[PDB]
Amino acid sequence: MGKSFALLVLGAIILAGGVWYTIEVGYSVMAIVAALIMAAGGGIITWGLAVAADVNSPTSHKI
Amino acid sequence: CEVAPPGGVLGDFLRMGWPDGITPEAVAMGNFWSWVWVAAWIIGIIMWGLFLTAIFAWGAKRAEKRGEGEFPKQLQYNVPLELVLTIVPIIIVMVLFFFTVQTQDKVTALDKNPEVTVDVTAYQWNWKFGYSEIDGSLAPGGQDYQGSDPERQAAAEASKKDPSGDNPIHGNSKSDVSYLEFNRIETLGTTDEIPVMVLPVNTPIEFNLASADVAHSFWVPEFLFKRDAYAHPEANKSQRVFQIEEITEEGAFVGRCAEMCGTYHAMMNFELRVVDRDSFAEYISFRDSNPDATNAQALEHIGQAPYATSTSPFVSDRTATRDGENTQSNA
Amino acid sequence: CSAGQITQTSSQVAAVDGNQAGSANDPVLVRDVTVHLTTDGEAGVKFTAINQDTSHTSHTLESVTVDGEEVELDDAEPIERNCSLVADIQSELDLIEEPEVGCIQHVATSLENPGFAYGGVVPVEFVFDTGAITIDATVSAPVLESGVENREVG
Amino acid sequence: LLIRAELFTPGLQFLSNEQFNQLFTMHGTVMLLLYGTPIVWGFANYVLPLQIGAPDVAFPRLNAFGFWITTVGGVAMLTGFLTPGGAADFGWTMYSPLSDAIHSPGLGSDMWIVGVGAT
Amino acid sequence: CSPPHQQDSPVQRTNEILTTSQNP
Amino acid sequence: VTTINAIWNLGPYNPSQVSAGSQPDVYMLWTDGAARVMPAWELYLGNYTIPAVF
Amino acid sequence: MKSSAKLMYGPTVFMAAMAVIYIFATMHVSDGGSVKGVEWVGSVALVLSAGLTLMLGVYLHFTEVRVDVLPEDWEEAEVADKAGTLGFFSPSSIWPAAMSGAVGFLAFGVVYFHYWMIAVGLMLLIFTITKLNLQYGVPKEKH
Amino acid sequence: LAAASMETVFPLPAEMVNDGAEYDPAKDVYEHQMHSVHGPRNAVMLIRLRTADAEKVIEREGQESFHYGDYYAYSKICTHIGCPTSLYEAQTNRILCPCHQSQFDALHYGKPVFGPAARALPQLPITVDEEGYLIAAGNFIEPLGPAFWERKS
Amino acid sequence: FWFPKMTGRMMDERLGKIHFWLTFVGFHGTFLIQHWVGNMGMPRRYADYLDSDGFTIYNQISTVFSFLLGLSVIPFIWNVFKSWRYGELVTVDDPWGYGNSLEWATSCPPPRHNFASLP
Amino acid sequence: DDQALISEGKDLYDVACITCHGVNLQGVEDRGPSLVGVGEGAVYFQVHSGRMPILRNEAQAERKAPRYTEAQTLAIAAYVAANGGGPGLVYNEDGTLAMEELRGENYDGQITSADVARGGDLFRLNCASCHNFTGRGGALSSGKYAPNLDAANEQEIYQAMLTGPQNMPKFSDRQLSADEKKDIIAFIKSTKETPSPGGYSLGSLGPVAEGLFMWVFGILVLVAAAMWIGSRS
Ligand code: HAS
Ligand code: HEC
Ligand code: HEC
Ligand SMILES: *C(=O)CCCCCCCCCCCCCCC
Ligand code: FES
Ligand SMILES: [Ca+2]
Ligand SMILES: [Mn+2]
Repeated sequence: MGKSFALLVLGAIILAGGVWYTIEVGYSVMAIVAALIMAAGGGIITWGLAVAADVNSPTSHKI
Repeated sequence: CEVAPPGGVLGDFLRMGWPDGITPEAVAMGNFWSWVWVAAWIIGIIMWGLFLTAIFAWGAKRAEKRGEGEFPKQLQYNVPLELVLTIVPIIIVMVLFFFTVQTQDKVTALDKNPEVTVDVTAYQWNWKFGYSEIDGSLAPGGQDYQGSDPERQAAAEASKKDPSGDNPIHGNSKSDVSYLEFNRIETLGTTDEIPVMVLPVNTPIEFNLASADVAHSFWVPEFLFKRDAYAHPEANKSQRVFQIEEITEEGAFVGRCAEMCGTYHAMMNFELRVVDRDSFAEYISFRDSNPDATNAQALEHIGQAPYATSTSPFVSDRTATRDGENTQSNA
Repeated sequence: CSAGQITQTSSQVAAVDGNQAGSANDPVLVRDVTVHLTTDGEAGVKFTAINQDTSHTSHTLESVTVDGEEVELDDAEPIERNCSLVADIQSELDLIEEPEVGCIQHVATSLENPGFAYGGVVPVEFVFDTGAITIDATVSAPVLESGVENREVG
Repeated sequence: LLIRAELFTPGLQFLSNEQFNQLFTMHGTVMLLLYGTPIVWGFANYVLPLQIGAPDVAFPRLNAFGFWITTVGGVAMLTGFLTPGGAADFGWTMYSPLSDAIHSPGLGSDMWIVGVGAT
Repeated sequence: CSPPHQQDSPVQRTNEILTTSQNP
Repeated sequence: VTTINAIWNLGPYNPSQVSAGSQPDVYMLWTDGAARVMPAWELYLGNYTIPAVF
Repeated sequence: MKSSAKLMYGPTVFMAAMAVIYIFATMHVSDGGSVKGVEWVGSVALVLSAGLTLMLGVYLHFTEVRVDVLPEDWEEAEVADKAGTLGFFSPSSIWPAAMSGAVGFLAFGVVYFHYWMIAVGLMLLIFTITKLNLQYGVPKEKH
Repeated sequence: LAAASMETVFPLPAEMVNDGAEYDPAKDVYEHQMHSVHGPRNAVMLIRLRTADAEKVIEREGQESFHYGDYYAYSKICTHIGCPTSLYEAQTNRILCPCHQSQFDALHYGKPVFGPAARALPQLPITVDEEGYLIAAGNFIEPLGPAFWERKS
Repeated sequence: FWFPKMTGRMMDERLGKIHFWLTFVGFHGTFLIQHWVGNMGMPRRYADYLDSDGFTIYNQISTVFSFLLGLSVIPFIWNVFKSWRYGELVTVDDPWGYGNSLEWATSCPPPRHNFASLP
Repeated sequence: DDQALISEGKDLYDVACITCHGVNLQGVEDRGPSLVGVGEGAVYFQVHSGRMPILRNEAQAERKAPRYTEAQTLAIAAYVAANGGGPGLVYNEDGTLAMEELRGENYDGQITSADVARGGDLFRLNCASCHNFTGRGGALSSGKYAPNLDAANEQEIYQAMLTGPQNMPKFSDRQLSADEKKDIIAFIKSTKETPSPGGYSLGSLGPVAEGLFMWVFGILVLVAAAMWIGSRS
């Protein structure tokens, strides 16, 4: 797995952080900024899962 | 549909966000909706399950680790099964169409014996309500009440032709407004005030729609129904009246414009407030006696809040709403 | 870029000689306030008071004063909600009607000119039985009959 | 994504009503008529003669013309955003009388028409 | 790179008042 | 078959008047365009000044 | 090209049927959600659509009846049956892009409704289509 | 003048008037008045502002008493290369030059906000006289027109 | 599927799976909850709404996953660009192995006139 | 009459104008201004030329096809004029709304050239800065522009001068007297309706038009001639 779990850890810290910020801002323009942070968090979550989903059954060899 | 849904949390899931519906025909449509979702979830579950079976059983590594070889069984045709799987959908959609026709014919009928007729006018970008007919049993005085303002209706009727002769549309003037309705008791929405249409409970009602310029749409989500309001509805062959057998329960209900009409399309809201039968008789008597009085004062007079509650007017300032507070309050 | 939250059209104000006071939130507005001083001698105050209080309190225009000079304005009954009290000098109210529809009320008015200057600005106080408004207002001549008045050598 | 950003919270945070209308109109038009139909014809152009066993298509210069007229339709349609008033803002359906000149007078409303025509 | 004699007035406009003399 | 300089429509010269699209002839438009695109970069050197149009 | 010509009669019969059905239905049937009367747009549209499929089906059939048995319309054709010339194909041309540019100038003139733009765009368009259609025939220079 | 209007005015000395109560049909003031109209630095634009816009004005240092109520007077010659700035936008209160699109704020003592101009439009001090006509209370406080090497600032 | 035939090069399978999962998660997170907010009474083409409507939370979830769905195209663009010029080279007429149609009977990429010989 | 006219005007106002100008014509903050004191001339210019109703806020509302008949326009103008007067319409001696009679102060059947000669100088001083010599139009700041003076009738020219529409300055009848306005009308209609003696006007824009004409198509046809006479090898 490797970087899979690493991504999943990092992304959670980003996602939760955005969830903390979207409650503070809260309807201003910066709410959008908070959402973007949250999206990037979710992106890195899915990125980690995708890496796992590839190394579960790789369709390519490093040859 | 006559049959009620399963109810409980299962019914709440099945109706998938629909309001309960404040009319009998709204109940019929909601029933039909929940049952067609029972059907739809069956289809979706079994076919997503097939797409999962493809992932977890029909793989090539699973087939090779148990010695199936290089290729599968090269089957391509099964005339009976590919007939049956086509004929079953047909007999499914025929039953769906039967129930569809039943519900549509109940909702769309125009023989519900209306007791209150409201003339609705849409324009860019608000609503105008007026009582065309109020049959005697709740009317002011007891005599069957007609609402037309003859002088103003006659001015609109005379605007049907240009005296200067610019009459291009089949002999009529381009700015003809003789299709619009003008009544004595009217409520006119503004940027500062939501128009609140007062109606009675347990009474058959007729709505008569039209627009002053551009197409609009009269969507009350609690009726589970909407219709487009057009300019010159008869030239478009658009049936401009619809009827409900009753509103079952009283309260305040939001209504929105559901057809794109331009800049302030999202700000064209109205309220449909529903009150007791005798309370409605009092409201219409008050308004008919002292026609200078406003809508809020009559609402106060029958013991209701002066202004809309299910919705509010928007702050017209183009920047003040930037930090969330886009609603302006009333006394 | 011009259809933004700041646009040129949405900013524009009434191309009229008078000033205005009152917002979307204020209960009673004044529109087109201006001290009209004729070139012959007559003077007065032009304005339109508009009641839009949602508590349905009527406002009676009690008094009007211009640089401390009292205004004579003929009797007006109170302004109920969505009613309007129009006011000008009588010579100019004779050029328009008073509608039977809606709720509009014409009242003539006049000032004793202390010697205001054309072009300048003076503070005008409206006092209603509920409250008060203060507004700067320019001294100006009334409009002419359109298309009749040529200028001459003199 | 601009549309989704402005729908994030109740008030109008950076867009106006006009600009939001322009945005959904042009999102719909671009995605249906400048992405969808041309990618259909692009995949067809590439693989179809390989699938049926032909060397060329029947009318090669008409094929070239189709590509270039689609690009010009795209450029025309999007040129409305360069006006001060902006693009068309009556939805990708262009319902009438909202599409009449009496009710949508900007030049973008013309540009949209000729755009879809070229495509 | 700015003109050295083109400042904003420090004193604000005081909303002054005008008049003209007259025979009466 | 085509007008080029309806001087009668322009009227005599007056230092106080001007028109909207008052451009020079095409072979000079580049100079006018230069004058338009140059920013307001002006030098103020004590009692002297180098205008932006330098 | 038998199957291609013949499968155009499925939609022809269907669209003609739907045309007559729609016509009679919209003029005679009444429901509370529409006004009775023949609906002319759908009428003309469906009958002209059946006209389009009729047009293709009939022309392709009238051609099919006098084309020989081609190898591509034969179930056991050898690859060497189409050996020979296949036909002429344009290898290159600048004039398609030229035509798109002419149509662009025309369309922007129509947008702004500048008369000179419409005139110039129509001139450009006739020119570029003409030059497209004269590409492989321009004389050799005689000097 | 109405409450958002612009007039082009020229310097009319008292010895060239010949109008009003003192008009004589034999006084021939034409050629001198034309001489006034045809001076290069003579044209001024007299602007009457709305009241609510007039009370947003930011004056220049030393020129706070140049106006007269809602009446402001600005040199009509552009401070770029000398065209007349004859395009008063009545709603934006920008004075626009048609030659190279310089824009001056009239609620900001004529300060440029666009284009190649760098200097503010000169302002003329104005007032009214005993008879009720508008006069120039003084001369401009700066050189006017385009800049030259010898002009300070 | 047809990038090898078009170019003579394969794409990176891992980057493709990242693209797929990003698109899938973002898409269902964007548009599934919109069924509910539409049934609940939100009309289309609404620039602004009131916080009393009850629409806010659904719009917030939808926009968060919309930006995720927008990020999904970043691995796709990178995969196309990188593989176009540095991708694994195709040495076989049919790099997936079991190509049915005729386009896999010719090389990767095909010659100018498609076929060097026909089966 | 006038009360029936005011009733018709109020009813039309209530379904077309009330969202941006309010029920008491007071204005709505960022949607439209107050109409108190604009007069019949403002309503005539705006409605009859087609400028009202605005249907999206931009840099400038544009002239478009009218939404109301002239009779309906005058009904609405009556109703608006009851809310505080303002400048009015120019009627002729019989009582009809004035039109071709405004074509110069000394009009009598045809335009007189002295009126055109004075109105030319008046237009070139007060108007041409924005509308170009002979009124072809001009560009203002930030997407705004001065229209083309072709579409306007004489009444609309007069009411434009009186009312100062959008970014246009006001010209009261004390600033430009009635005769000076009528001479400006005479000049507009003389130049708008006299073909150029020297052939096609090329839009009367000025040198950019003749530039484009020559420096594209003029040199193109002589290049074509050169290619006809010379060799491509
Ligand atoms: C084939 C046809 C279509 C496709 C595909 C499509 C895709 C989307 N649509 Fe849509 N659309 C809507 C939302 C979306 C979203 C979110 C996507 C998504 O696919 C969009 C994402 C796709 C992208 C391709 C984005 C690329 C991203 C870029 C370029 C930026 C990436 C960089 C980032 C994020 C910064 C990096 C940050 C880091 C931290 C690294 C919505 C509402 O949310 C409405 C209704 C609006 C209303 O008010 O009614 C709508 C309306 C329509 C209409 C009707 C138009 C009308 O009513 O006038 C049509 C026909 C249509 C078609 C199509 N649409 N759409
Ligand atoms: C909001 C969409 C509007 C509607 C509906 C109507 N008008 Fe309007 N009007 C609006 C704006 C933003 C402006 C400012 C100037 C501009 O062109 O943008 C105006 C202006 C007027 C005027 C001129 C006022 C003046 O200062 O002289 C008039 C006379 C006017 N509007 C009248 C009017 C009428 C009668 C309408 C119903 C037919 C109407 N307007 C609709 C915005 C809006
Ligand atoms: C620039 C500051 C202008 C000056 C000086 C004059 N006008 Fe104008 N005019 C200008 C604008 C920005 C507009 C558009 C106003 C709108 O609301 O659309 C106008 C409009 C006119 C019109 C109307 C034309 C029409 O389309 O019906 C006319 C007839 C007109 N202007 C005439 C005119 C005259 C005669 C002027 C000199 C006295 C004049 N304008 C000055 C901008 C400017
Ligand atoms: C001013 O407000 C005009 C309308 C602004 C709309 C803002 C949204 C722009 C979205 C991108 C447009 C791309 C256009 C491409 C042009 C070739
Ligand atoms: S002369 Fe005024 S900006 Fe150039
Ligand atoms: Ca928002
Ligand atoms: Mn619809």
